[PDB]
Amino acid sequence: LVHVASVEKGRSYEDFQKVYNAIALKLREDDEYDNYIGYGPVLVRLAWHISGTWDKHDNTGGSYGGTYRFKKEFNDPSNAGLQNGFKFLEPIHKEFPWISSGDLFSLGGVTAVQEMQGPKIPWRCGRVDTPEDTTPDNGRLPDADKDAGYVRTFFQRLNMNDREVVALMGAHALGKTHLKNSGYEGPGGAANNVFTNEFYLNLLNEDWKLEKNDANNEQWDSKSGYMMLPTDYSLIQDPKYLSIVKEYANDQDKFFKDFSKAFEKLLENGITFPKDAPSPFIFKTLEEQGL
Ligand code: HEM
Ligand SMILES: CN1C=C(N)C=CC1
Repeated sequence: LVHVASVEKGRSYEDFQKVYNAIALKLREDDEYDNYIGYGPVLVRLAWHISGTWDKHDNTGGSYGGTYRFKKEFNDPSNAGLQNGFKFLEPIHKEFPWISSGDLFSLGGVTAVQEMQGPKIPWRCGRVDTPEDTTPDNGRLPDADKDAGYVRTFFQRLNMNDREVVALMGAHALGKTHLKNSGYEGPGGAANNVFTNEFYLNLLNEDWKLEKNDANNEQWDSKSGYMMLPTDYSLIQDPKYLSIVKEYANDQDKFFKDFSKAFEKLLENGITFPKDAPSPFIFKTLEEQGL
């Protein structure tokens, strides 16, 4: 199965910058969502979950086909709460009907990271909607109750190595867990709608206590009112992961650079870009455009 990127007919960088700008203006407007967090975090999670169904062994899933629009994937228990991000993007798709679903969902995540003062994430267009029968079955996204070995095995299905895993997990500074979505509750830190290396700092510097939550699941809780999933905490239990967590806690710039590469890789897994496709786009923030 090969998925060749095909540029939306006649569209260039400026067209996609307009879609980025619409997303970013709506992010700015809808600032009350989820007790004033805004939609940035859920859009990052959306872009990851539409990408994270990929299987390197047969090229099923991944961001290319935009299959999250189909009920089987939209209703995956692993995706509970992402309907909020889908609803946010609907008026954007209405304004730009020519964009593919996979391009829109992935661009949502890129826009969110940059508008939250994160690193620039290069982004490529050309994902093409595929039919309902190409929707991956549920069960391809990761469980949170597991250990470092599980995390490493899981991410190898996505061709991600240790550094890429640790860098991607830093997105868990953003937003929060919600008991009714996932059976976990709480934020990972204080700055949860600005992109920083706080996840790593908190892992290393907080006084964590293993507790059961109100859904009877184990999570690690700090006196500051932060939480970590067992899979997050595993990054300081595994010696290889711990070394990288320390690196990113010490150097936010290095974290930014590694996250940008890993996040682009995640969103492009499964896609063959023809050698004459456009170079990756780097979108200007609203601030950079005076908008
Ligand atoms: C071992 C891998 C991972 C596991 C087990 C995991 C698990 C979870 C869980 C259980 C939630 C809470 C969902 C809810 O209650 O609303 C969550 C939220 C989140 N996840 Fe992850 N995650 C993983 C990796 C990632 C990656 C790779 C990214 C993106 C780079 C990411 C980005 C986020 C974001 C931004 C949120 C907050 C969403 C919001 O505030 O609505 N996660 N994750
Ligand atoms: C520590 N974590 C924080 C989030 N916001 C989501 C998942 C885990």
